Amino acid sequence: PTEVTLPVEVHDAQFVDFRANSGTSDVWVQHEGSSAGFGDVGSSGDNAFGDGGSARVRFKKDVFNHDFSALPGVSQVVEGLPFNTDVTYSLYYCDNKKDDSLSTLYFGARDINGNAITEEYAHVKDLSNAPQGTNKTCFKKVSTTFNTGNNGSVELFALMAIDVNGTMTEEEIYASSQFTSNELEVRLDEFSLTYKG
Repeated sequence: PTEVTLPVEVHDAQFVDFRANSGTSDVWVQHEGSSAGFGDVGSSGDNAFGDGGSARVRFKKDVFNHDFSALPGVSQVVEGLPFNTDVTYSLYYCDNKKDDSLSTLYFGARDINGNAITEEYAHVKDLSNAPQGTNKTCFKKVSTTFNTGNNGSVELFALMAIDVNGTMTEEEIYASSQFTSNELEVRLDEFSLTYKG
């Protein structure tokens, strides 16, 4: 035999339609509630490899009822994964807020009952040498590998956690340039699922 790398299709994986439709999507589920304080999800023209846009996740700098423990971002129920297979879930993650970034990417897969199959965290401080986009090089590849077991269909998520390992206060976050200037934002593009066959 010879090993090959095979895809499982993620729909609108480059946010082409998401961008064209200004955040509206029947495949991407936004985790958001901007004016209620649970973060904002929308499209950005920035992208990793020149296609579509990206999902921009932020807490708006002109909104002052944020719950910075909220986990805004996107999810998608993806079908057609092979059973009993180590699948690599990747996306490209653009955080421009440097090693001090208050954002951590929280990404993974859940099963049909909402149970975590895999959970992974990624912070830009650890991504300086990761594979990158050819267009916006801030997009860095992040990956998590998990066995599908009996889960041919999974919910992929990619959410943003603020100050996930610290105890900054709400006031300290509001006073930070990462909020007042950058809206604590990150951008997501270029989702993939691969496995070896």
